[PDB]
Amino acid sequence: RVVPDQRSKFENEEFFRKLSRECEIKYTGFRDRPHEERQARFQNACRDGRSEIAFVATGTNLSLQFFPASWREYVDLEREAGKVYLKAPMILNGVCVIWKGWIDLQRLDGMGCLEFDEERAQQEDALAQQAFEEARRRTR
Amino acid sequence: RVVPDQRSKFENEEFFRKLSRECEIKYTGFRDRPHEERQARFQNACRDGRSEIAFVATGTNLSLQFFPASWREYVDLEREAGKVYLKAPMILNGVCVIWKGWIDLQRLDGMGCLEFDEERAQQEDALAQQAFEEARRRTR
Amino acid sequence: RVVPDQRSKFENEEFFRKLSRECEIKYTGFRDRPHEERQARFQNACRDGRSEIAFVATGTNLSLQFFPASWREYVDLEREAGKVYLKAPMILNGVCVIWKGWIDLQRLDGMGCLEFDEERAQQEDALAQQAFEEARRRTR
Amino acid sequence: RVVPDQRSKFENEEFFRKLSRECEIKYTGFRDRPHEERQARFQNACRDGRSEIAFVATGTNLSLQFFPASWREYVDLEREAGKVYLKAPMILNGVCVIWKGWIDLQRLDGMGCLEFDEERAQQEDALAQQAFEEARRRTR
Amino acid sequence: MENRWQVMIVWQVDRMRINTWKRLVKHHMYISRKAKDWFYRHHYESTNPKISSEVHIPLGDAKLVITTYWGLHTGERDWHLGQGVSIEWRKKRYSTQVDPDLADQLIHLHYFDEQIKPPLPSVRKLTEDRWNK
Amino acid sequence: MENRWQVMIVWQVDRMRINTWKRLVKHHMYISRKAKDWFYRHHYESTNPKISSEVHIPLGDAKLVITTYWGLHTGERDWHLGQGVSIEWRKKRYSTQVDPDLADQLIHLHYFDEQIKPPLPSVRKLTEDRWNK
Amino acid sequence: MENRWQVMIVWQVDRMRINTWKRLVKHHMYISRKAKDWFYRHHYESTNPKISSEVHIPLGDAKLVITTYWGLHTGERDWHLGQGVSIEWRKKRYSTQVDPDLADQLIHLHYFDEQIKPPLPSVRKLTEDRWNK
Amino acid sequence: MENRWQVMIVWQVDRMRINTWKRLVKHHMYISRKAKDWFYRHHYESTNPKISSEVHIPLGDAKLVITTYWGLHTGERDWHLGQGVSIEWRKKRYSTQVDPDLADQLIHLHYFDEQIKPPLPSVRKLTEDRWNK
Amino acid sequence: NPMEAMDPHIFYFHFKNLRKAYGRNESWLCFTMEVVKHHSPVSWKRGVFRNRHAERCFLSWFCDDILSPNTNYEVTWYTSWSPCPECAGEVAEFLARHSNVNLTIKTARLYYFKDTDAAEGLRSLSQEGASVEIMGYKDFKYCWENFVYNDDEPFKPWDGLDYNFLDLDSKLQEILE
Amino acid sequence: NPMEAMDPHIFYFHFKNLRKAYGRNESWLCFTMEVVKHHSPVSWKRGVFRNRHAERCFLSWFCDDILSPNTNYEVTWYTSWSPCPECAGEVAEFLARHSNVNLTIKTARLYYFKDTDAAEGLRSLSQEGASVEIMGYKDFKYCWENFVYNDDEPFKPWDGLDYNFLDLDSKLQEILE
Amino acid sequence: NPMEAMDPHIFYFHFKNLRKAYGRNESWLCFTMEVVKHHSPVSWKRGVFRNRHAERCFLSWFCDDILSPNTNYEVTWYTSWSPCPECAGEVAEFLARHSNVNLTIKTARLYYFKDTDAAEGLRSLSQEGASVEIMGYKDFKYCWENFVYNDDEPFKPWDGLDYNFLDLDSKLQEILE
Amino acid sequence: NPMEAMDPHIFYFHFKNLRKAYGRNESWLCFTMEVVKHHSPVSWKRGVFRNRHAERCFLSWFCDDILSPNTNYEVTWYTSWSPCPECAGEVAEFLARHSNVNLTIKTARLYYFKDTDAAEGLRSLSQEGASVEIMGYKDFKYCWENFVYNDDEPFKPWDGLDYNFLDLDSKLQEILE
Ligand SMILES: [Zn+2]
Ligand SMILES: [Zn+2]
Ligand SMILES: [Zn+2]
Ligand SMILES: [Zn+2]
Repeated sequence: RVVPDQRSKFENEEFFRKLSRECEIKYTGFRDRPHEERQARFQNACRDGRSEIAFVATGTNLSLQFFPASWREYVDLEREAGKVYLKAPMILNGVCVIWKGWIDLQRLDGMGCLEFDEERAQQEDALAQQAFEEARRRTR
Repeated sequence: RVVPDQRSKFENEEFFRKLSRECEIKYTGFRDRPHEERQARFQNACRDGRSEIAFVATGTNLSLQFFPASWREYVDLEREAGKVYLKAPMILNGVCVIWKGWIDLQRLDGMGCLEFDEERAQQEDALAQQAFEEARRRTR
Repeated sequence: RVVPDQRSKFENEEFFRKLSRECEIKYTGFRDRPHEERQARFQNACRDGRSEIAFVATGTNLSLQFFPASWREYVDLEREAGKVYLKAPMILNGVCVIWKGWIDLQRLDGMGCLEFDEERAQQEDALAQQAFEEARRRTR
Repeated sequence: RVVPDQRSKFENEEFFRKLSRECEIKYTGFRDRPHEERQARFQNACRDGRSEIAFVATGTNLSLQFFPASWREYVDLEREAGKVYLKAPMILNGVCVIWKGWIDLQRLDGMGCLEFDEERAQQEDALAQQAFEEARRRTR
Repeated sequence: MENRWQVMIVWQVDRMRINTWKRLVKHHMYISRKAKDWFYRHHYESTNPKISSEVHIPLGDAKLVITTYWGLHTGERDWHLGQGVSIEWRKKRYSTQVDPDLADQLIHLHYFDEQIKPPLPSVRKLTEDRWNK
Repeated sequence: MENRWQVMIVWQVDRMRINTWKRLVKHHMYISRKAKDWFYRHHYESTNPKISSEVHIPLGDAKLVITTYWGLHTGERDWHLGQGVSIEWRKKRYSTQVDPDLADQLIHLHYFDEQIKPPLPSVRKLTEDRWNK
Repeated sequence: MENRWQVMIVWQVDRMRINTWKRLVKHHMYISRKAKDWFYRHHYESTNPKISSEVHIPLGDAKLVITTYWGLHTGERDWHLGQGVSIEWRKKRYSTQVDPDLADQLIHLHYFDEQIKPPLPSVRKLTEDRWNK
Repeated sequence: MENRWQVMIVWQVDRMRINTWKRLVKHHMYISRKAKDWFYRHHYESTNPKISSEVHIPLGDAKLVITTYWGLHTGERDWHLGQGVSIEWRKKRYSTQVDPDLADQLIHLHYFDEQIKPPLPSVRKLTEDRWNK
Repeated sequence: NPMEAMDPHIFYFHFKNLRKAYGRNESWLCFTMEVVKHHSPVSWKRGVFRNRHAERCFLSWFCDDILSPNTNYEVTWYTSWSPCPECAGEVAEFLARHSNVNLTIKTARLYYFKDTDAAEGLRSLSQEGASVEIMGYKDFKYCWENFVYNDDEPFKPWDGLDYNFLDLDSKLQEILE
Repeated sequence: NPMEAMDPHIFYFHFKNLRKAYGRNESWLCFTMEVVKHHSPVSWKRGVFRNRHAERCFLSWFCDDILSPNTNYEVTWYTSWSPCPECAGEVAEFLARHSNVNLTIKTARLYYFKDTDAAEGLRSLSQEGASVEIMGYKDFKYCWENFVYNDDEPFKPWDGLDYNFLDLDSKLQEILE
Repeated sequence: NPMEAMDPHIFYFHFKNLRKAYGRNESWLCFTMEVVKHHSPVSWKRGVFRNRHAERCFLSWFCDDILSPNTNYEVTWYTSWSPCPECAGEVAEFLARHSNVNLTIKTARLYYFKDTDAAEGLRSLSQEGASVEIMGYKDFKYCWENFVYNDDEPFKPWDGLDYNFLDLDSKLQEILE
Repeated sequence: NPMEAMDPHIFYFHFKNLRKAYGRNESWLCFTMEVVKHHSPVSWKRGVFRNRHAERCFLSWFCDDILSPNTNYEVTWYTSWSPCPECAGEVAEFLARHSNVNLTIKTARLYYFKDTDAAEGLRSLSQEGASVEIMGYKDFKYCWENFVYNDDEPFKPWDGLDYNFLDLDSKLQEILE
């Protein structure tokens, strides 16, 4: 097993626990500005390029940053009216885990959690995928 | 006129004359090796990547180099059996001119000439195309 | 003439005039301290080593500094009681001129003027004395 | 005892033995030149300045070099006719030892040995003489 | 619609521990050379405008990088003023982004095999928030 | 099939005039500074393995570059041993490649407004073949 | 009695024109090289403790020096706070000390043969007192 | 008559161990810094024309020096071609000249407190003649 | 990174508002940054930057050394050129995010490349608090006595800056309207 | 020349008052220099010097950049060692000449070379205004919160500085009497 | 660029064929390049390269300084490692184009990353004239007396190189067959 | 230390025998040093030195790198100036001691400071084997095709060197007699 046992690392590795403690997310953006104007600036920033968006984990100093690809992954308004859904994959501790979550466009207080990604988990690599388990499994 | 008068520079500008003096081209490759083996090495190099090919102008120190795009344009064998056709566009003296020519796969002695390209001559630019005629037309 | 005509430069060269405008000299030392204590510090500094003494020209930003020779010339109290005489030679604009003057040990206000020195004016040099008149006489 | 026990180091310290093994000295100068001319060059070099003279120990890679003092100690011909006596003091391993010896002006083969110097052994120092016995006596 | 959104898991940190990270790595590169093989490339060798300076550490076969961000977005706990860090190990154009609690254990595989003058540059010392705890 | 074929019109030259171009530009950069704004970036800041060294000359609004190739392919006239040059003026991601007879006239628009010690770096002096003529 | 008293005719000056002399000579040495042959030797290559920095200018056959003093003695006109200058031309261990009004005419014999960006370093501009006049 | 004759007990050596002394001390100064406080001053900071380069090693209170001579006089055993060394410890203008067999024991008091990569610079390794033994 | 002052032979080489000034790619600025820490006295910062472009080199110094929460800042630039059309595309987003900075580019010369890319680029910079002006005789001498090694010698004007003011000012109300 | 602050792994390497500290030739100081310009507000200066010896490198910065007439200065050093017996022979002559400086070496460690050359050398330094003291727990933490990159983490003492104080203080009244 | 020789404490640090040698990313080579210019006498070149990888840094020196037509070259490397799998992908194309070079990597140690990428990478290097071997006691002392500051002191072997030879040689006929 | 060659715009700046050449203090030389090791083949050395004066910088390279016993050397300088009157006082003592060097300054220009100090200084240099000459059209082109990056383009003379030869040669028989 090479894909099912780092599937089993999501069962076991507690830094995947600490990432996935079903925790809240919040857009901490223009916080010095008053509360009503920033949802416009959030909505202006979501679907155009040339900008980033932040998502704090609300308990830690962890954040998710969506840089434009000039510097799967989507930021969109078309799912529901007045609410944006977020989803993006990443390669965290060598394994392909996708992060997804929702955020209330009016409160800017939402919920997000990353689940392990199985579909392009065949699209990992052959041996240089295991190169991080020349370091993770292979400790010294 | 902005496209028809650098069309008219091919009529007039004598460095486009010197490039297009209907002149011969020749694959000067593995010249220290004997004459028969190099047409294999030419044919091996034409359709795979990871290599370049040269085309001298047979009268000058000018050459055409086809680097792979990882470092319109085609190198192919499928036009005729035992003969390769070459064509590639470029932007020479600010204007879009395409270079094309044939080369005998057995002799490695051929003929090539660049003609002015009119199709993507709408795909030039708006004002920064003229930025070279902030230097060519605008001399100082 | 080589010694009598720079003897004649003291007659003529007006920077030797400006140096020798029979002008007053003054020990500007510990001026922020009150007036009575500094004549002790002047008298303590005059005959020991490891220190310098200043003599302003009282009209200009010119001063005379007596560094110790570890860094003719004398600083002494033995001439008169309660008064110090000063004399020292130098080589100013290439020529040997000696500076001498008196200073009141109680007022710290005196008088000094440099006169041209004739005795060791035979001890000048032969041709590298004239090397400054490869620049003074020889202008270009 | 501070002077008599490094007097006693000449009795005991075997690097003073190895220096003073009553050994021969030789002027190794212009050795590629023939044997007769170099005694002239030796005699020309002895009493003028601007030059050095060497004295090998004839058994070791030790030599004595008489640099001019612009870069007690004497090099002279006036002791005997056709023979030069040599004597110079130094401070070797912190202590004042004087080196003296004779050399045949015709053979350039002689004899020299350093004896401990007692006269200016009062002219050593007070405590910074012992600063090398903050290293020699004081090992660590 | 528009482009995609390249993610990097950026640990937001303070202003001050960044400027003690830039003083320990610059200590352990030039004047002390305990771990001297860390190519600290400068500002304008990057294409992302929110990058301060990468710390390319060649770790045997391939390079781990530690990059510094500035002026992202203001944080939640009244000091996280837009400056963060995202550690990333790439293997010949295959990129992953790693645990800080394992990354200092991953420098440990090469540096070093052993009140300290000075302490070794550990990224876990960097990324601990002085406000939540 | 396979990838495309990015062309650059490379003037093949000798071994020697390259190593008098690298000595005149390095003369007119550091010790003499007649035209000091020419950023000669070094070897491994490139992605194309057949690049020796670009000469980025910022010419007012945008940069002209002059790059040096090595080990391409052997030439026709018994000295062109795989080392060439392709002058290229780019304008904010819009690339063109220019006449050598006009490029020295194009440095002339900025450098310089006036047996010489030394002669100015002119690319026309570079690219003239000593074998065909 | 005691030692002798080596004199140098020291023109006392301000604090500020010293720190525009140290910025014009350092301009005309490194980044502009109009007169680049001026060996500005630093602090602890001297034996006199009241020396800031000599400016050894080799003027053809032999060197003119211009040295800077600090903390001598306080002056008469309420700014001369112990910092002065004594220009001195030596010729193979034969020392003379020269007029400032002639010294700038003596650099003029070698530098230079010709709103200026920047003005040339002239010692007459240095040694003029801003308080007596 | 003439001047006096300042002696220094100069151990004459070869050409080659000098140019492995100049490569071990330059190793243990710059790129490795086991004993980095050794101020190797260069050629023309000296008054004696037969001096190559002093090695000023400040040893606690005062400096030990190790200087290198060139072109003195030819030696006895067919390689000593005028290049030698005279180790000398000075204490605030009080000079002594020391045993090589004790000098390496005298660096040992400060350097260092502990097939070696590389061996430490020991002057006893320098001054042993490869021809008499 | 913040250079403290500048010698006057480059002050005249860069901060003169004429038509000789087209022949280089370098830019300069002088800031005057006044912190207001709440329940604490007002301190000051001051200095000059040069060349990475210059007015971004302010922000990499700004967001990495001096910055602190619960503050209010009165930044006051003094720039030779305008900010560059890409530079406006990376400074205007800063004070969008930070509303405690009252940044004020009272610059000296406008920008030679007169095109559409700088027209709204200076406009989009301006709706956030960036009071763009042109510095004048009140401010050139303020740059003289606070940023220039001026010999403690009074300010030397060039006669014509008062009417290099208005025809360069008129190219701001041309783009701001 | 004035270095602003210092990382704490050299603060402990130099400013600890123990018997491990004999193995180098380098010295450090921290000044706190308070200008009093008459009819003008009180400004401040602050910084650290290192190695030309260090406490003369103060004076070459002092007499060349900051100094100005009609002022009064309260210089307050904080030195690892004492000033060196030659260094006292070139700093004591300074405040002899300038009487507006109330210099105060409240140093940390005394000097290892216990000889006559430093006995009156620290005494001859002292009759001019140089109030030599030993810095203590009021001043080590003052050096901590004003000169050290201290993480904005509170001061770490080493237990024994209070009784490394007195037996090092007693070597001052030994030489001052 | 061609370093002439090397001190023996890095000769033993790099050119010893043991299992301690996995702890760095640097490589070394010693060439011995013999020109044969036709109708002209045989000259010589000799030197050492280090780190851009090292065996490409040979070729950038090779194709830019020394090279000349109508010649024949006998290049003889002496490498610590093998050439790297990417390095073989950029040196084997060189002597494909130039047939006058009889290059010969008689290296010392094989390559730690035992994978498919280096198996045919050393094979595809080899069908052009690159006679890959392993250097031995005839060649380690030849590297000693031509590239090492060897004190003019005779060669010091480490006992075990003769049987570090064969089991490292056997990993060449494993990949060449 | 031995620079290999030189670009021709400093060849004309230094090695032209005219009256424009008084305006610097720098000197150049080109050596051509032929070793003769006994019972061994004749090798060669060649290079250019510049500035410590230049013709002593030869000797510090000479006596420290190349020199070896039981040899014979044919050194052949090619100097812009003559050796300086102090330089003759430190090179003539060298080949006094070493009799296996047939040094030969066939220089180009004489020395501007025409005084007694250089008259016998070039004479006292000459009784040891130092065959002082003036280089001519046989030797300027020999310096051209062995020391100059000459484009592999033939030698460019300046017309007048043949009669700058004789009146500069006549200042050697003036001092040698
Ligand atoms: Zn800009
Ligand atoms: Zn000190
Ligand atoms: Zn490699
Ligand atoms: Zn000379």
